[PDB]
Amino acid sequence: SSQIRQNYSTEVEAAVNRLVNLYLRASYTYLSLGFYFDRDDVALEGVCHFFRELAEEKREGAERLLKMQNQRGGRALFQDLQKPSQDEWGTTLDAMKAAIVLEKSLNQALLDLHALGSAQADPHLCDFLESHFLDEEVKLIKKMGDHLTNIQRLVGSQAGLGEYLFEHCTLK
Amino acid sequence: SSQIRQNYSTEVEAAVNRLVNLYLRASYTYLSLGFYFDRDDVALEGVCHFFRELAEEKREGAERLLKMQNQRGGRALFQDLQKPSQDEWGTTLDAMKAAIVLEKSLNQALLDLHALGSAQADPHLCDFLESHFLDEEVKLIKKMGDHLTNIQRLVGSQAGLGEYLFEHCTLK
Amino acid sequence: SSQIRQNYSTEVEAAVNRLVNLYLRASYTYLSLGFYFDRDDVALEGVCHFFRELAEEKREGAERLLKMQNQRGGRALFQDLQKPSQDEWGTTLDAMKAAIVLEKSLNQALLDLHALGSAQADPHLCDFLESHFLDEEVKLIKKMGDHLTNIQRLVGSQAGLGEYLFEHCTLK
Amino acid sequence: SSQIRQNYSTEVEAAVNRLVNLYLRASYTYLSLGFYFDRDDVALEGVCHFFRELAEEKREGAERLLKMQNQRGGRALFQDLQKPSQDEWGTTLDAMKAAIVLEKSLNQALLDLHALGSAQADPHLCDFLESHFLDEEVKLIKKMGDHLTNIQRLVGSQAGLGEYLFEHCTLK
Amino acid sequence: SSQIRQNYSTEVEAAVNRLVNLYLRASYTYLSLGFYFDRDDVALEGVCHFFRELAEEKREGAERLLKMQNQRGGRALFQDLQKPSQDEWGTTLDAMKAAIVLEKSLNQALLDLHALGSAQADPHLCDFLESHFLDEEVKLIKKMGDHLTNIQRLVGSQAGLGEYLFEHCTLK
Amino acid sequence: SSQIRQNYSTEVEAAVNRLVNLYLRASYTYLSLGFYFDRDDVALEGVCHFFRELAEEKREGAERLLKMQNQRGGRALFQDLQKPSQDEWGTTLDAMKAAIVLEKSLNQALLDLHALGSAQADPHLCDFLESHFLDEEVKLIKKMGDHLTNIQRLVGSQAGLGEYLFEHCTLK
Ligand SMILES: [Au+]
Ligand SMILES: [Au+]
Ligand SMILES: [Au+]
Ligand SMILES: [Au+]
Ligand SMILES: [Au+]
Ligand SMILES: [Au+]
Ligand SMILES: [Au+]
Ligand SMILES: [Au+]
Ligand SMILES: [Au+]
Ligand SMILES: [Au+]
Ligand SMILES: [Au+]
Ligand SMILES: [Au+]
Repeated sequence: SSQIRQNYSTEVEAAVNRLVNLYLRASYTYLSLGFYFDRDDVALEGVCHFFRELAEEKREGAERLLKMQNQRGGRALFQDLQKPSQDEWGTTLDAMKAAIVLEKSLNQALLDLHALGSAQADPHLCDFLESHFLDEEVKLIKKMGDHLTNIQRLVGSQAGLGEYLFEHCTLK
Repeated sequence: SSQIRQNYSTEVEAAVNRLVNLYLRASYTYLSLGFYFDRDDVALEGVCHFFRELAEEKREGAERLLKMQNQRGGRALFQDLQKPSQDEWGTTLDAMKAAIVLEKSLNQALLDLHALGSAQADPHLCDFLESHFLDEEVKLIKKMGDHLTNIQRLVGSQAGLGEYLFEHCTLK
Repeated sequence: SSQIRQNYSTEVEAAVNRLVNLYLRASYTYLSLGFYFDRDDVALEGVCHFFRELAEEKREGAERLLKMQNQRGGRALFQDLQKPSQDEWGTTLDAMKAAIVLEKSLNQALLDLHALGSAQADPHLCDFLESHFLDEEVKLIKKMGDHLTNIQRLVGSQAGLGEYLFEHCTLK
Repeated sequence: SSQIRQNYSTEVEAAVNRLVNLYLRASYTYLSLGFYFDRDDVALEGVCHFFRELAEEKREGAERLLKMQNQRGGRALFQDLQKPSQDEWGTTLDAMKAAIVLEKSLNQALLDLHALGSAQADPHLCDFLESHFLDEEVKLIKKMGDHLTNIQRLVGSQAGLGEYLFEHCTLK
Repeated sequence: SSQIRQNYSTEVEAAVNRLVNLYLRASYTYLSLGFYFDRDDVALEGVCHFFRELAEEKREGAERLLKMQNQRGGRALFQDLQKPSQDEWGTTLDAMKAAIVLEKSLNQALLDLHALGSAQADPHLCDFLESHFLDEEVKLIKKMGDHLTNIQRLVGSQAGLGEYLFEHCTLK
Repeated sequence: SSQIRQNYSTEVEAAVNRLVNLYLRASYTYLSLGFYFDRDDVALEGVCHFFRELAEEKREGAERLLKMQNQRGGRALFQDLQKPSQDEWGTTLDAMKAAIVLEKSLNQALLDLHALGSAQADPHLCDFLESHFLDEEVKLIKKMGDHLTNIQRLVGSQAGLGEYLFEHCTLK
């Protein structure tokens, strides 16, 4: 029986705890992605850094959700964090494809929780997601889509490689 | 068949991966401890901060182990991260008692892995633990022991409270 | 047969060497006091620091006496330094009571050596003690007396605790 | 009959002198590698610089061993420095493969001397190697392994070239 | 029954307390050496300063051992500090010879305690000695050996004096 | 068949490679000289530094010759570096006498290679030696000659010692 809780449904409280788990799982996935690219037999430092930075972003997302949970008088509950879906992550392309799948899953969970807060007439929750998460996900998915296009361009062809280099070295 | 691996036994490689899991589990435990103390019905911000800072230290420990794993040509393998042993953590005293138990478990795992690296004649591993982990654990356990003593002093008695305050307010 | 010695009696020379021993013994006592309060099961850092600072002051006193011994053409002679009277020092109150006893012993030895230098018509020695030691001891004994009063106030009672806090937190 | 020598076996003294020779030989090898890449018909300035910097590192390693030899009261003895194994060093790939072989040889000699100092109960020697040499070798071998992977990627294929460029030009 | 003590044998605890006594005794010896050289009939200020600086180093060594004792949950125990072996210390040469004997005794006690911590599988203790004491002793013994050589050179002969002066006044 | 080589005889190319060997051998000799003077039973730090600085100068000379070899389109070839002529180097005087012998040998090799480049009508080589090596050797041999004179003065006599000191301490 919380002294602060107001207009905060048990349904949202539970879904927030699930979303925390999903974000921490995503962080874990990215930690694994990051260290795979740091292997001596893989050795793509920029790819390693890109994923390790995402591990930190997803951890921060979970912590913001947990802070919000307490701000509303809900109770943080933590579950098993499942290990990432793969032990080795293939090429940059394979990894960036797995990343964009992961981000779309998070984005859909965000959208689901928003629809829940809408249905529960919880405008604080709706604003919280909109202001801290929904655009962050859109921007990130756009960037990953950009990357997948450039990765494919570069691995694909003479014409692709040349277009990339002209953009990178002349239009710089 | 790694191009860099030299004097790095499969036994150590595996134990390093287990130790990563233990550190990440400890980080998770501390995240849970931290957010428990941020609850409105608990509200000890300094205790929250103490534990959240430890969550970050234990995460950093795991990342240093993972970096080292790749430096030696071993292969990082990640497992399920089990949820913390409790959902609610009681008083500051209960929490600090659970923390020192956790730290002793980590310290013993460190000591076990050191004895393994000794037995495997792996001086790089031995030096790595000594230089980055063994003293950090001793210092932290000493600080927690200090804390448990002061917590007990303060909750215990008139005489205890007064000794604490004289130290804190006059000998300042 | 010293080329510099003038108006410096063998009685004073010997008493200076004894006083050096007493100061070094006091330093030793305070080193022991300091480290007792740094124990994890004692853990009063401010008390530890107060005593370790006194260990250094008493060492400096001995060195000033030794410098003076050579300035007058006397010969420094060192004896066994007896271990402190206790291995464990009890409460802050017990320790501060033992400290003020120790300081009074030093102060009386100073006063005795002054009376000796008076009787020997040795105004340099008399001035040396007055200017470097006698007021230092008075100031320190006053501070310790202040402390004993506040320690007793704080451990003693509700009324005592409250008077202390008002002084410390409002009249600040 | 040295006035300083303590706990320093003739076996270690001799092995230190051998290790000095090995380091100076490695320096010589790298000098040769460096100047090969500065030839007008080779002309890879970055490769030249990479090897000349290693020549200087290996020289510094020998000088640190020689300083330590005198610190322990051993006697530096110098032998013929054999010329490098090749007069011409092939491609960047051939050269980086020869470099990592050389580094593994040094690393194994370090490990052998550590095992010797262990067997001789010479903790100063063990600490010296650990603190100045063992991690330096691990880090360097990891970097060379990284390089071999990227060299092979780049010389190998369209897909390899593109992965490298995306890492280098976009994830920059 | 200490709340922090882990992997810290009674044998090491006791030997640490003995080593503290040895360091404090060495400090005492150096205090005596220092003041002997400040006598008007000796008057070698640089020699006085060299020894008084060593008195302070050996005191600091004891305090570091005592801090470590508490960090591990051991209990500092202090004994009688025996007076130095001599009341007068002869020439610079005699004094520097007594100093290097003293340092070798400390170094051997360090090595003995290291072998003990090895036998007790106490890697924290081993690392502590290696990182704070073993190299400090080697460096100091090397410097004293250097000094003994130069002292003997200078007191010995015309040729010795001239070699010293050329080094000091021209190669400066 | 070099694309840059012009007016660069095989005779000069070979002699340059020999001169590189001689310079590196001289560097090696000086490394040995330097560390001999750092022995605790020798302990002339200024003499050690003088020789170690020369080791670095002779290494730099070899590298400048190697750079020049490639600039002209010749091919660097390295041979065995023979160990120095002595393992122990005697007094400062003995060492400075061996140094000036070594320098005269280098100077004569320089002069021989200059006469060769003259005979081959190779003005670039002639200018290179003149501008980077011939005066450096003259200046160094003059300084060593100065030193030998002062060493002999100082070890020799009362009158010699006094002349040196007046120059050093008054005319300063
Ligand atoms: Au809403
Ligand atoms: Au909405
Ligand atoms: Au080891
Ligand atoms: Au070890
Ligand atoms: Au007087
Ligand atoms: Au008086
Ligand atoms: Au060892
Ligand atoms: Au070792
Ligand atoms: Au150990
Ligand atoms: Au050890
Ligand atoms: Au010419
Ligand atoms: Au010419």
